[PDB]
Amino acid sequence: SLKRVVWALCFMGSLALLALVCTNRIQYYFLYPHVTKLDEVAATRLTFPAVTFCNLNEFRFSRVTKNDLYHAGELLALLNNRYEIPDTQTADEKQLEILQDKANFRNFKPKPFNMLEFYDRAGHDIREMLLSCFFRGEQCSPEDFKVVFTRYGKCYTFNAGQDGKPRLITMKGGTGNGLEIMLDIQQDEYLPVWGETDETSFEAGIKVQIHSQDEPPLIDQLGFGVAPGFQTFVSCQEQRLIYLPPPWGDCKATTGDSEFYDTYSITACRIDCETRYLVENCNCRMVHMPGDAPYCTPEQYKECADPALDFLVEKDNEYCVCEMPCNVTRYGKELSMVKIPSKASAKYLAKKYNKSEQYIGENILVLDIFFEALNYETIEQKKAYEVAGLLGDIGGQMGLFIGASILTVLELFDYAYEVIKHRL
Amino acid sequence: SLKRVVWALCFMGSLALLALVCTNRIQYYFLYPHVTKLDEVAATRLTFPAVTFCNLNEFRFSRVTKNDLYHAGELLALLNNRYEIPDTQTADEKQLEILQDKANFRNFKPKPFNMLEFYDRAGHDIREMLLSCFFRGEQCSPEDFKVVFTRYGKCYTFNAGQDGKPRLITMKGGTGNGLEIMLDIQQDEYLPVWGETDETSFEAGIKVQIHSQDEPPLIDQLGFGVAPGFQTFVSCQEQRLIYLPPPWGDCKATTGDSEFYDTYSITACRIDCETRYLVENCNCRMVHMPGDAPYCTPEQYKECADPALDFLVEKDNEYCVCEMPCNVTRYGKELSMVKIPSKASAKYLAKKYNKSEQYIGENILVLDIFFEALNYETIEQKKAYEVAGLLGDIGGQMGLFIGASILTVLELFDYAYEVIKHRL
Amino acid sequence: SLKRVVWALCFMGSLALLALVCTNRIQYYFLYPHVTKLDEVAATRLTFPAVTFCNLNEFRFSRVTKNDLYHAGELLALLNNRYEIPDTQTADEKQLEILQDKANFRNFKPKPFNMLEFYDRAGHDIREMLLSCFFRGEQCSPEDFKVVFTRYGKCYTFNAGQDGKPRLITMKGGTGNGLEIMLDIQQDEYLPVWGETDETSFEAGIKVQIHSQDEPPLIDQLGFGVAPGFQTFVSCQEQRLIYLPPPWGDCKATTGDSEFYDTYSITACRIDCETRYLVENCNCRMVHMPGDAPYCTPEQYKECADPALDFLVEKDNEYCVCEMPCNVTRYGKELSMVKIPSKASAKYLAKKYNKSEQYIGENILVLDIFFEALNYETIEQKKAYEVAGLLGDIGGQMGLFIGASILTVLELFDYAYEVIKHRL
Ligand SMILES: *[C@@H]1O[C@H](CO)[C@@H](O)[C@H](O)[C@H]1NC(C)=O
Ligand SMILES: *[C@@H]1O[C@H](CO)[C@@H](O)[C@H](O)[C@H]1NC(C)=O
Ligand SMILES: *[C@@H]1O[C@H](CO)[C@@H](O)[C@H](O)[C@H]1NC(C)=O
Ligand SMILES: *[C@@H]1O[C@H](CO)[C@@H](O)[C@H](O)[C@H]1NC(C)=O
Ligand SMILES: *[C@@H]1O[C@H](CO)[C@@H](O)[C@H](O)[C@H]1NC(C)=O
Ligand SMILES: *[C@@H]1O[C@H](CO)[C@@H](O)[C@H](O)[C@H]1NC(C)=O
Repeated sequence: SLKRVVWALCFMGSLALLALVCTNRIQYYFLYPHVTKLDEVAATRLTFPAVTFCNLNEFRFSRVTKNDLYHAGELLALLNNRYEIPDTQTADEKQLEILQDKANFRNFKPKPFNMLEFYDRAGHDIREMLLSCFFRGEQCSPEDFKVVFTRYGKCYTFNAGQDGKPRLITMKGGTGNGLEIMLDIQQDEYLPVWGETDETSFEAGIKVQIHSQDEPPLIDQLGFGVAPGFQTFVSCQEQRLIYLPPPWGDCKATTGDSEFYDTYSITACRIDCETRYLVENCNCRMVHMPGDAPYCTPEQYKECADPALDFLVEKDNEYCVCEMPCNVTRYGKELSMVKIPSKASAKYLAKKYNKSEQYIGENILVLDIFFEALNYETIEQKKAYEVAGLLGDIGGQMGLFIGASILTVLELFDYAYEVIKHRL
Repeated sequence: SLKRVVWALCFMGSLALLALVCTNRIQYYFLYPHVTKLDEVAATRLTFPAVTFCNLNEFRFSRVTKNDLYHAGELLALLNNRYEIPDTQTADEKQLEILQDKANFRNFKPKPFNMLEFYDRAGHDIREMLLSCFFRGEQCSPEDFKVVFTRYGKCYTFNAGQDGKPRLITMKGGTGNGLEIMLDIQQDEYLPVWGETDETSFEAGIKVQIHSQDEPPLIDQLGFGVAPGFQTFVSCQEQRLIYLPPPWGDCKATTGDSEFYDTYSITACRIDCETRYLVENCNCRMVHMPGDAPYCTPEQYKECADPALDFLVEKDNEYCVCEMPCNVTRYGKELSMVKIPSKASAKYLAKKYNKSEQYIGENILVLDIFFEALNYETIEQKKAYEVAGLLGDIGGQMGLFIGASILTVLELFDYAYEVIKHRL
Repeated sequence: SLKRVVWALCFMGSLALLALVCTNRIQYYFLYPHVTKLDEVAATRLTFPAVTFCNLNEFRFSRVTKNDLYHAGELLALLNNRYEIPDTQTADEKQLEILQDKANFRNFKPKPFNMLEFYDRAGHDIREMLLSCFFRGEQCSPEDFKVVFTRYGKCYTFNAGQDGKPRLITMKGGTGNGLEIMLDIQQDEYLPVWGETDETSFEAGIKVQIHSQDEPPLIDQLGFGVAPGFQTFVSCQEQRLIYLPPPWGDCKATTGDSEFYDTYSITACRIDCETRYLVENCNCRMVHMPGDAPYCTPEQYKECADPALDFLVEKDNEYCVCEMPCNVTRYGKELSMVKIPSKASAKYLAKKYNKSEQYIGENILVLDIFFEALNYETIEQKKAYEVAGLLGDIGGQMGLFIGASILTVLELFDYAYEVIKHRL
């Protein structure tokens, strides 16, 4: 009886250890773990990304009118609260006299107003910004950019891909085979800053955001700055990330049928959620937001929409729920600078563009964007432990400890069935 | 006999292959492999990191005295070896006459000295550096910084979290919802550099290190530079790395009860090990090192402590053994620049701060630190092959090749036990 | 009969599920998946990488001759098509009169020419560039650099490791324990740019590429720019990547016996493939390409070799097939800037180097390269699913569902063999 009892106790301990590691692997499985696969796939044809940039000015000074104050000088830091010029201590002569010429406001008939007219006309001409465009050694045109509207205002996009245009591709690396543009930020047309404000942008330069053709730009939250007086080499590395759907990951695996973007991205969910909340509140929308809804005369931006953004970012954080898409494609960047002009390259530019050497020194940048090498990194989340390997590990453990199988369990049911006649 | 012999030879080869792949998986297991899990977890509340910065000057020139030479001009590149001014060829008039006014050294009674008095008084006032502080659009105060002492000297920290203060959080991305500070590096108060030295810092600007509230700053080895004349956008990405303990990884999994830091980090182990070695050697410690031990009058820094650092970094590399902690939180950064001021924003600053336009051109920077997006990357080392999957794979292999189990092995012992009576 | 039939149907369904998940794991196996292992290994001795830099000028102006035009002014943007000066509108006086002095071309005997003589003599002296070299606080020498030839021309390399020199190592982090060099890009010696060109480099500064001693530099496609007037801190992080051979990965696992590089890299395959294609075409090679083949008088570069590069990059993309090597070692970099000189450090430099303060303001940079910390990241592709775990999972599944083994299959063959006598 004793040796059989020892055999039985070893069977009990073996079954208990089997149950322990089996629960270990089950509890491992229902965490749905996932691991990371990195890759560096070289390829010949690479889609050159969409470049987007805003000048740090919202709008030029010479292209506003007494109209454009009289509706819109309230929000845009040009009036007082009682419709007059703010404290203009130590101002330039003609700079103040043109503004005071606009600041009569006497017997003024109003004009039927929109913010989109103002951001169209008072903004920057790209034909007065784009000095020299180059792409793969071929001269590109100012009409090849695309106008968008951001929080900064009228902004531009190269290689947008929209309006049926083919996405531009590169065939070689290096700084010569990229986008090489020469821009003039036009510091003579910046806003008068004799008023005091907490958001008074003392800086000068450009803000550039690199993004795919998929997503709309989000320059306020994603872009990087580029100063004038420097050619800026921007090394780019394409990264094709693939995430996972839930339970494993967090992907909006659907097509993402948003109201205003047929394609889906993380920024599109953001901008459409904030759009939808504002159209819910103030019956009209901001200029950087799409919609069939109208825009508002600018009292309703500082009166209605801005505190809706404040309670939206503060208290209504649950009102926007955005899942990251699966096949995201980002662009790593590496910024480096060289100074421009030289002591030899100055006088040619000054003769060429009819400006002073001071103007060339403090008003021109050269944005230079190119891939470092013709390869894209691939960051995929692989499912670490599928149901098949679960069945393999459980079956291996049950093969080791008890040695039984599902056939053995079913014949155990049949052996109980032959014992079931004794109970009845 | 033949068919049974073939069955036996196939059993032998099957057992040998089983032993081969079993040794393959065992040798795989005792390497303790581990793989990488990347994640991008979005969240609403993010702890804004601790910002720390040193001006590149060690101490202002106007706040030193004939005292401060007479003890301390030896180490601090202001005396000769025989207590006189070094070679001051092509010096400014009053700049040299004030130093020579300090350089009489005639009938000088000494003064009871410390290095901490000198770095307190001769350093930079933060109230004479911090022009405008902003955080989330709310104006922060100069009293909200914290004074620390580094190798560069008196340095400052925003959002330190110490002295029971709550760690500051952000609720939105973009450059407006971050830390926006305007600083004056005060190039008029830099050191006279008419002496020659190999460590003669010809540069000018600020050095900034971003770190968690956990670790003390290590600006000499971790910080990045920021030049004046540029608003510098600093994109930040929080990364929560989780490593593994040994055998798998290299983690000090304990609480790390260091003598001078209750919390544990890699920099704390470094600074306490170097502290402990110096308190072992020179009976007193440097200013950037904590301790209950005193400091030294500056002959003992260039006489005792510096070659202890030299043999410490060179020969005593085994005297400091620092393991990286488990749940490290780093901050990826991306630097971009825009130029400041504009041609419009100059005269307002010059009127505002009572300085020349040259002063604004070459003396002011704007440090701008913000998260790119409200998400933190997660780099975890998962154990690749635990003991449970080991038992599963071994049990699966033994289920395939020989088909036996541990029950079969124990009954093989019992079958030998029934054969054990034949031997005795 | 019924209960046996139910046992048989459960055996059929169990066998079918077994076949399903078995095909799932086989199809998983022949994808050869691989996952990523990240590591951060700290170590004392780190090999300091090879630094390479080109001035953005190809060659100095004062070191060319009427010779050097008369052969070589055609390609090098100094002649017209009919051997005369291009449009020199708004030129400096002596700058144009020296060129016109070279531009007589009257009764000119030619001179036996090479491009390597011209890039040797007309380029930049490193002894007229390297103002102050420092490494680990020890002054390095201008003879410790190494001359190479790139597309930019005569370029230099620190810590090249070639000619039997030991690779330099660092023992401490921080900006003091790295390479600290002070350079003068010499904007007075840049090319006259009164001619118009699409590749007219208006910029000024230096281009620096950090690389291992293994690979030759590829500065046109890999380097980053550094402007003058800034000390540039370059944080470096060593990364030892290990890829996999095919089928798993894409590695040239062999030694890579290229014709001109005994060691193998990705850039070596590129430069030797383009070399081999050009030696196939124009019987002589460019200067940035190695070879026993000669070089060409410069009509054959703009006549033969450049369109061979054009059809090479465009149509002959299949003519170069380069696999990435296994144990690649890259160097992550992080660029930050501080301004140099100060208002105190100017006059010492101007007295020291016999130049104006304007010269110091717009002609000197300080390249500063150092490791952030004494640790290297390790990005290894581990094989995710080897043949051993395949046998374990299949054996576990066959242990679960049918419970059979390979012994059971062989005894099934023997049971068929006992049934094989009934057929014959
Ligand atoms: C989305 O991912 C699939 C592969 O899973 C690919 O076919 C498609 O091109 C991806 N889309 C984008 C925009 O990258
Ligand atoms: C050049 O600029 C000056 C002043 O800006 C102007 O008077 C002149 O007409 C301009 N000439 C050309 C050709 O643009
Ligand atoms: C340390 O890691 C644990 C999770 O393993 C977490 O609870 C804790 O907040 C972490 N500490 C820090 C400082 O990140
Ligand atoms: C402004 O600066 C000048 C010289 O620096 C000084 O004399 C004057 O008192 C200052 N005034 C104010 C209001 O700070
Ligand atoms: C190549 O990798 C092996 C380890 O697999 C190592 O011994 C060798 O040093 C590596 N070579 C280089 C140049 O990193
Ligand atoms: C300094 O430079 C001037 C002009 O460049 C020259 O005449 C003089 O000889 C130089 N002196 C020395 C000592 O280099």
